[PDB]
Amino acid sequence: PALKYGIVLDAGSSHTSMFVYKWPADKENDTGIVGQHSSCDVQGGGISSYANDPSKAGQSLVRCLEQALRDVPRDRHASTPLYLGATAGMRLLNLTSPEATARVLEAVTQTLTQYPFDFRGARILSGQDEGVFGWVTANYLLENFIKYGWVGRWIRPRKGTLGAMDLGGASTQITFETTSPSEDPGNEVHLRLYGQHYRVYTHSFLCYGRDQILLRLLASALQIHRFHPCWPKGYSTQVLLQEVYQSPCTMGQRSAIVSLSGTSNATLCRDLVSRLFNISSCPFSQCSFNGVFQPPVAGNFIAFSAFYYTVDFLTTVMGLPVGTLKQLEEATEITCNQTWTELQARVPGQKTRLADYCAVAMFIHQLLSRGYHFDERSFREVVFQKKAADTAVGWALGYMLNLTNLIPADLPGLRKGTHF
Ligand SMILES: O=c1ccn([C@@H]2O[C@H](COP(=O)(O)OP(=O)(O)NP(=O)(O)O)[C@@H](O)[C@H]2O)c(=O)[nH]1
Ligand SMILES: [Ca+2]
Repeated sequence: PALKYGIVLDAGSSHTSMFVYKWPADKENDTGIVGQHSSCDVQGGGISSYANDPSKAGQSLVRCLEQALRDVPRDRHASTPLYLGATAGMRLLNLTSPEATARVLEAVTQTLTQYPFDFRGARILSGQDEGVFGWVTANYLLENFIKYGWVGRWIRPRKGTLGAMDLGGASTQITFETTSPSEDPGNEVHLRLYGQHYRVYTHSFLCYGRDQILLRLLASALQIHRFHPCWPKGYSTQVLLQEVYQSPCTMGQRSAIVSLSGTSNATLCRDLVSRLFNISSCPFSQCSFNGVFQPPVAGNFIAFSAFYYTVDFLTTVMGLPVGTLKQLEEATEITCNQTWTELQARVPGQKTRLADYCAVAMFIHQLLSRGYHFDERSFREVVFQKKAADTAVGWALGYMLNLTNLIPADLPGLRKGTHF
């Protein structure tokens, strides 16, 4: 049972993770065959957080790369491909300073080239890449690309695919198979996988990741209220204004330090979040928001990353159902109305992120209902999960599959034309 391995470093805005994948040498073009073998969480921030100290970006990777030498057998190092892909942290740094961006990419490249893996490059993914590759990960792992049935009796229509919603720290993606006509080339994706054509919609909303949304709501609370209606009553902190306004995401919203306190006001919080979504103009037949084309959502979806972490909080810590859009809205209201002592009574251990759940839950409720136009019928088809077949869901597996060429466009010998 001879195995091959492959490695991806996912260099997100808030963290870097390393995934090591393994697969049998001679079944390697089978769908769903590649699985996660191990992973590692790099300590500290994302590589973009070393914008002004680029050499620390390369050093941040060492510990996880030392784990990869132990995870992958030594005789396979030389032939195990290694990739780094970076997402919206580096896309935002690139708007601010393409030179500092280059110096960070150079430092991670220098570090990664000292290791004995087959290093295939450090790249910034486009928004489209990031959305499509997570869609391919989820569907590959759940075996949605198998042609179901047998000769003389193929299931029709073919097996549906799972849409993907990824809430990262600095951008959010929505990607799904659609029968609707394309109206914007930047959203239009055509894939050829195991002999089949998939027509796909994708969009990445830069600045609509969790950390950037929190920063925009804070900038907005500062300007409109001088209290934060999404923060819990009893919670307060010293806000450093230069950190609030240095993001490309908040420059458009412009004393070194101001005290700001929560007020547990679910209604004002909802009003605050609503201003994130411009619904006033659409140059297409229909839009999601901000003038962006989007056909009707359809089919099942998996919502992972911060959709999952936030729903996990509402169900596991607050003990509240989130099965319907109306329950998610009630759960957000109850969470937002909690005072800071009440929220802390529920969380015996570390309290990081605790003051932010109200704002994040509220954004997610609005994003799904107002931004993407899910309703009770389509929302019922959404599941919140972060893992499929023992593999973390994300873009890293899909990316690895594509660059290593492990998903054939067509089946061998076209399977004798038996799927025509
Ligand atoms: O366990 C966790 C880990 C991360 N998070 C937060 O979820 C958000 C999304 O995390 P992520 O690792 O999917 O984002 P990312 O760093 O890959 N950011 P991007 O994908 O480059 O935009 C972040 O704000 C992170 O702080 C949790 O809430 N709980
Ligand atoms: Ca990410």
